[PDB]
Parts: sequence; structure tokens; C-alpha cells
Amino acid sequence: VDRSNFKTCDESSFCKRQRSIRPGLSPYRALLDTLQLGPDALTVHLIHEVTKVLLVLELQGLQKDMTRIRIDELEPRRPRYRVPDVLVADPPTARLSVSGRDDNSVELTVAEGPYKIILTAQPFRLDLLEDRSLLLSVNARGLMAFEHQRA
Amino acid sequence: KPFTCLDGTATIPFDQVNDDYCDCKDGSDEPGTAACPNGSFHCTNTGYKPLYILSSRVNDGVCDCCDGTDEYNSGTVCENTCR
Amino acid sequence: TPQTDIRWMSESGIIDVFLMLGPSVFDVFRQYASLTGTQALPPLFSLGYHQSRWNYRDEADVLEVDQGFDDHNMPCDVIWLDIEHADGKRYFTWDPTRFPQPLNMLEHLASKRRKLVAIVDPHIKVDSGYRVHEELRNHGLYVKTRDGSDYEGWCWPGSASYPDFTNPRMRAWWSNMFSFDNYEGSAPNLYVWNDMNEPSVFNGPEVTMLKDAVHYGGWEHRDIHNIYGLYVHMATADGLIQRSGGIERPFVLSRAFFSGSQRFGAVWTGDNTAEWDHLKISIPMCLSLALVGLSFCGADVGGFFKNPEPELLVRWYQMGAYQPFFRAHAHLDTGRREPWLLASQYQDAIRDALFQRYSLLPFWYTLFYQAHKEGFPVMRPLWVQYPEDMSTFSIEDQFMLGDALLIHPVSDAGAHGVQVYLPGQEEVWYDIQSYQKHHGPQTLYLPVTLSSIPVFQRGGTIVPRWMRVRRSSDCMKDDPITLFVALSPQGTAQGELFLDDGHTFNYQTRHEFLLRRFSFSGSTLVSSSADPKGHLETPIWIERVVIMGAGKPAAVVLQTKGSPESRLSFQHDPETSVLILRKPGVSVASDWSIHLR
Amino acid sequence: GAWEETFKTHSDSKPYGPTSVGLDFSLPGMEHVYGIPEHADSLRLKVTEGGEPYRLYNLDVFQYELNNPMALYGSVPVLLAHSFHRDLGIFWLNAAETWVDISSN
Ligand SMILES: NNNc1ccc(NCCOC(=O)NCCN[C@H]2C[C@](O)(CO)[C@@H](O)[C@H](O)[C@H]2O)c([N+](=O)[O-])c1
Ligand SMILES: [Ca+2]
Ligand SMILES: [Ca+2]
Repeated sequence: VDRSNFKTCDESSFCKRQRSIRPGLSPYRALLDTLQLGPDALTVHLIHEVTKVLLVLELQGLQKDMTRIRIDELEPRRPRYRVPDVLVADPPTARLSVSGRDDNSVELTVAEGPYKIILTAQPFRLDLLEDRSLLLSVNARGLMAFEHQRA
Repeated sequence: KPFTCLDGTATIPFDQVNDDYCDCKDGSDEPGTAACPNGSFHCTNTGYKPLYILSSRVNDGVCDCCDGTDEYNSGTVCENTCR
Repeated sequence: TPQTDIRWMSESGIIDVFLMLGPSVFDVFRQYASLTGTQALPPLFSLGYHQSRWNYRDEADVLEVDQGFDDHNMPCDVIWLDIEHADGKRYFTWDPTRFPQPLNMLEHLASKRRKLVAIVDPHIKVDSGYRVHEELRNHGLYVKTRDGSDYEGWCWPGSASYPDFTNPRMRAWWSNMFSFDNYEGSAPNLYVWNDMNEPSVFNGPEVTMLKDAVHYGGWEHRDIHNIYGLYVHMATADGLIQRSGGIERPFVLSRAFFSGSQRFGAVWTGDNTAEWDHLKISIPMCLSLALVGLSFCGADVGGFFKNPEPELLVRWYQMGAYQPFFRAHAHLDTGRREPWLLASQYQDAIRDALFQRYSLLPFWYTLFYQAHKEGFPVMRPLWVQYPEDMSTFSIEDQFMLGDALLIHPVSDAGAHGVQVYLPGQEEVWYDIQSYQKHHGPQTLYLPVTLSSIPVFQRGGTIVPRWMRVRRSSDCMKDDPITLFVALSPQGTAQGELFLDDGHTFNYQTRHEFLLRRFSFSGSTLVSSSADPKGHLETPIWIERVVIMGAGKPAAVVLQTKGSPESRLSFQHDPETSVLILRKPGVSVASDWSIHLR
Repeated sequence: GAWEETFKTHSDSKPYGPTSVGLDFSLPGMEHVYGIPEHADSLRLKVTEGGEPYRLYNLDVFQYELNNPMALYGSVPVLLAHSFHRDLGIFWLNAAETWVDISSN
């Protein structure tokens, strides 16, 4: 193979930019005042502490013990792409409930358990549990990066 | 009377000749079916040269003999083309 | 304490991620299948053996290849036509000298009950005499540049444009192009191969399209790149369904793919090389695809580039005979390697591999029905079946087909044996060639010869086979079944069998199919319905039962609903503990039981 | 290279500028991950810390070589994690060029 024909990560400018963000304290935090529970999803605003860019987290518990996380800009200049035709259906949701709260945290229960989601406000973070067993964390190394659409 | 396997190995009842199950190691008990892996089917082919074909081509839907006699219960109707 | 961190970095779009919480890997399979769907049920012929190269030169060559298979007693379902069959790489055309009568060629193949696959790539030669190009240009269906002109790159026909397959109107145009009126020279036994659909652009960055080319809705090419090929695959598959009036199941092979591509046919691992390490890597590559829903996977048998030594070609046939998509293919400049061109000892080994594959078609077909209904992969890593055996978590020189067969193909020149890891506490495995039983867990040293394909059947399983190998699968699909019962240590076994007409959607639209459950316990083998909705008119019957790990009974008694009780004759080998029940003679559609007294 | 960008002789006018997105996931108890084809690489995915991330970008690689993370013809952005105790999957639904880093603790 002729490797010089194909970009390494360092030659891919967005990969170079992203990969230079190393594990540390995330600047994103969730604005629990904006939290809204809906028929299909929990939505809460996220903010970059330095740039003040506002994002929207759409968090969903799904039937068949799945979670969906979608993050988009709050007021984008132009719509961002959302992949069509791959999903065979709009995935059936399960109801989210606030089953715990403190100053820096909201605990959500998917339906009637056993799956729970802990949204940490500062720094922004998500933890997924079956009862008390931690299954997976999101943004635990603080590597979330969302380049907003500029002028 | 019983049937003796052509190689001489075994002997089987008369109703196990052409009963669509392979009972003979040389395939000689199934000259008219597709049941034996090493059997052969004889095509008389009157008006042309007689031919032997693999047992696996009896009623496989493909016309192997010009007289069409290898396809007698397959849904393929083979015309006679021996001329 | 141990932990793995995963980080995803994407150029554009939103963040959109699904977390599939298991807890078992089969739960994950079900979770992901509910999101992106399941493996399309292949028409039966497409699970047979495919003979391809770049290129068979003309109609006479194709018919000589077809006749070569029959003259050398080797089965084959499909012969493939690569890009040199068209008029100067104008797709949907035929070279007027070398393929002047495609309908007559297709009719001769149909008379042998074989199929043909023609390649159709998504790049369209910029040529005012080319009707496809003129239609797409006139209707504005091409990918564009920012200045609004149609994008033009370079591929096999030279300068070429690229239809915007993200546009639903373009996909509908493409689908309608496969009608028998539009694709002149095509017929119902002609199926399709989509290649170069990354899309490949010879003079583009990284050999693909510019990031700032513009698609339907104004989206940039950088936004959609990885589903471009999927849309090609989808539109072609829909074309093959539509041309038949919605009755025939499609077969489309695609090079590029994405999540969801399992819905549209098969994929293969591209341009590999005729070398032993490329033979080896076909297992982890197709296993990685199987884990993410693409069960209809394979690699070019023999390697695309370079000429394989005969021993390597034999081992590749044996490897490919036990992988889902089974195609021999080769580069333009390679020597001809149709399998009868080798010396007789290599021919016989290849013929045996082909026979094993064709005999296992009912098994393969049932695994693919289970994949289609449940989302379970056909070819599986050992850890999927043995999730608690940590010594299996990295194995990639072995794999399972369903839960019943464990395969360790020979993948080294001059090998004298292989080391087979047989997993499972209190599990037994049967060498399907010698019937020798082996207890798990162990690493077994198995001596091999050129003809060896190390395959083991798991205790507790029932594998259905067509023991009457014919020239193609169409010829076999009404033939009787032999059941191979591998007894567990508890004297039990179970398995399934799916049957239908082999090529239509009638199983779905009319529930015209059979799903049988075979189960053994105590000393009784029982066939019952695993889905009562399915009914099928079929002459398929049970001609034989082979039971491994069984003692000699005193008598064998068969009971079928609607018939008197009857006696079966049988043969027993005390050395191998193998019991063969002669000609049960019962329809596969009937409930029945055999009792060993 | 954040806006107008060049690689070899090819130019990306990149009219919308930098728009990349990224996010990390931690899998406690998992030492083995699998998936994200297509790569000519081992079934059990390797750590990327000392080298290149795994790349998902449908590309035509002439005479591709073995045991490396270069992107090949197909991209399925799905990663499976297996341990003695549980199985998990991550499905990153994004159609753009995507890089995947894998690290162990
Ligand atoms: N106008 N074009 N000019 C031009 C002329 C020659 C060359 N050099 C030879 C390319 O080298 C190769 O052979 N690549 C493997 C291609 N493999 C594809 C396609 C195919 O081979 C035929 O459909 C299938 O059989 C394979 O299965 C499928 O994967 C180039 N070039 O840019 O290299 C450009
Ligand atoms: Ca007989
Ligand atoms: Ca015939």
C-alpha cells in the first residue's frame, strides 16, 4: 500500500484538533434549571464554560434496555446532519423519571427500573447503572468536544 | 428372490432395488434413481449413442440424455433430441 | 479494576449514540437489530459456490466454465461477469462483440439451473452517446460541485460522473433501471454486484470524492460519505425486487457498507492477496462484520492479487466452504484458476470441500433464517458461545457456525496438524470425519492431510444435510434430508430446519415455509413444528438419521400422525458408537417420532 | 487547516469551517472490545494509545496490508465490549469521517 496517499490522524485537521484534547476536566456543564422531562426524552441545556456555546442534550431511555444520547447546538446557524434511512423505525421509548436530586446531580430511572441514569451537572457527565452496578460512563475523561458552526 | 450387490459385498431384498435409498456400497441397487452417490443411470438413446450419467443427475431438472429419460419426475419436460 | 475507554471523533453531524446494555451478547444482538434491522434472507442459490474472475472473456468462455463444472463433477450456482462484459465500462450495457446475445447465454445457464451475476458500478461514463449518462444529466441527478456543475472524476470508463444516491428520486431512477425493459439483456437469473461504491474516484483525494461536493438538500459530501455505498446497495436490491413485481428476493454483493447494509445483501473484504496471512485474516475480518450484524460476509477465495500456489488454493477453498459468502475471484493479470485446472490431488480436495458446503446448505439456510428473524450472527467467535471462558476472548483461528459446528481450517503451508481448542465444561465434540468424541475443555492436537477440514459437531445438536450433492442448489431443493444427531452427555440434542421455495418473499407474504424443531431425549427423536403459521407444499422427506454417541438398540420404531407404527432397519458401529437409521420415509412437513428400544 | 484545507494536490474549500464532534465512554470491567469494521486487523481490537486511532471512512486502498488500522471499504460504527460478567454495545450513528481511540486502564 502507498500510505502517503491516505491521511493519518495528524493530517486530518479535525482529528488533530480533537485528539489534542487530552483527558482532563471538561469545560461543559449542564444547566439543571433548563431540565425538561417529556413524553419521549429528557432535554437539558449544556454550556461550554469558556466559550458560552449552548448545546441541547436529548436523553432517552428506550424499550429493550437501551439509552440514546443526542447532542446538538441550541441555536445553530445551519442545521447539522442527522443520519437518515439507517434506523428501521423511530425507536420505541421508555419513560424517564427523576428519582433523585442534589445540587450537582439528577438521578433518572428508566420506567420502573432497574436501569438508572445519573446526570452530573458540573462537570457534565452521565453514568448508566443497573440498580447500583455502574455499567458505563459518558464524558468521564472530559473528552467531549463540539465545534459549533461559525460565520 | 433377493438382490446381490454387484461388487459381491452384500445382499438386499428385492424391494430395496430402486426404492430411492442407497443400500449398496457400489450404488448398484439404485440404477433408476438419484439415491446413490456413486451410481450410474443408463440412457438407451435409441437413434443416437447410449450414455451413462451420474445418478445425481437423475431428476435434477436438467436434460442430460437426448432421449430425456433421466427426467421423469422433476417438473422438467425433456424433448427427444437424439437425431 | 480493569477498564476500557472509547473515544469517537467525527467531522460533522450531531452526536447521536446508542448504548445497548445487554447483559448477554445475544441481548446486544437483539438490541442493535431492533435499531438497524436484520440480515436479508438470501435466496438459497446465493449460499452456494460462486465462480468469478476479472474477466470471463465472452459468452463462449462462460459456457465453457459452466460445462467444466459438470465435466469435472463440481457444484456451482453462479458464474460472475466482471467489468469487461460491458461496453467500455458503460454499466447496463454488453460488449457487442463478446456478449452479443446475453439472453441466450442466460437461457443456457437457466437450462443448467445456474445463475449469473453482472457488475454494475455507480460511476457513469461522461459520454453523450451513453443513454444512462444523458438521462441522469438531463434530470439533474448527479452529485454537484459548489458552482452547480455536475461533479466529474475518473474511474474505469475514464472521465465519469456520480449519481446522487442520497437523493430518493435518484434511487428510484436506479431501481427502475433494473426492469427487464430498461436493462436490456437481463433476465430473472441475472443478479448484481455493486463495486467501487465508496465511491472510488481515481483522481480524487484519498481515491474518493471531494469533501465539498454537494448532495441533495445541500448537504456536503463530508456529511454523508459513509452511507453513499449503502444507498447504492439499497437501490440495486430494490431494483431486483421491483423488476419481478415484488416477488423475488434480491441478491446484491456490495463493497462499501454502513450500519444497516445487512438489510440489502452480502459484502466481501475487497482486494485481498494470494498469501497465507490473507487466508488467515479472513476469519477475524468476517467475525468483526458478523458481530455488528453483517452476517453475509466472505473474502476472495484464492486471493484477488497474485497467483496462489495449489496448496494455498486448496486451503482457501476449505476455508471459504465454511464462510457465509463463498466466491472464488481473481485479478485480470492472474492465471486461470478454475478448480479443475489443478493436478488431481488438489482437484479432489477442492471437490470434497465443495461437496461439504452443498450438503450443509439446509444448515446454512436455517442459520440465515435465524439471523433474519432474530438478528443472531451466522458465523460466531467462540466467546459468543462461551462467554465465561476467558481463554476464548481473542481466538481468531477458529469459529463457530451457529451453536453446532466448530471450524479450525488449516492455514499454514505443509501443516502436519492443528491445535483445536474445544471449549465447554462437560461439553462433548464429535469429529465429523472420524466420529471420534472429545470432551471439553481441551486443546486437541489433530493431524491433518491436504484433504482435511477440521470440523467438530457439538454434543446436544442436530445438523440437517442434503447428502445428494448435485450440480447446483436449485437441483437439490426438493431432495430428502439426513439428520445428524450429536448426543449430549445427558443423551439429548436439538436443532431446527427452515424450508421454503428458496427464492421468493412467499415465506413472509403468504407464510409459505416450514420451521421444524427436532429434539432427542431419552431414546426418542421427535419432529414437531417450531412455528405453526408456516405451511409448505414440498416433497422433501427424511431419508436417514445419523446418531453419534449412541448404543445399539434392540429395535427402532417410527410413529407418524396419519400412519400405522412401523419398524426401521439400522446399522451400528460399536467402534465409533454411530447409529444409522435407514429410510424413515416421512415427510418433513409431518410430526413424527422415532423410538430406540 | 481549520477552514480551507489542502492535502497533496486536492483542496477542500470547507465552507462551513470546523464542525467536528467527539465524546468518550468508559467501560468499567471490560478488557476486550470488538467491531468497528472494516480493518485488516485482529478480532480483538488493539489499544490505539501509542499509534493511530481506528479510522472509519469508506476508502479504496490498493493492495491493502494486514495488521493496521487504516480505513478500508466499509464502516460500521458499532463497538462491542465483552467480559465474564456482561456484554455491552455502543452504536455511534454518524455518517461522517470518524476516528476511534481505544485505551485501557
Ligand atoms: N480509466 N481507469 N484507468 C486505470 C487503469 C488501470 C489502473 N490500474 C489497475 C488498478 O489496480 C487494480 O487492479 N485495482 C483493483 C480493483 N478491484 C475492484 C475492481 C475489479 O478489479 C474490476 O471490477 C474487481 O475485480 C475487484 O473485485 C474490485 O474490488 C488504474 N488505477 O488507478 O490503479 C486506473
Ligand atoms: Ca435401495
Ligand atoms: Ca438430468
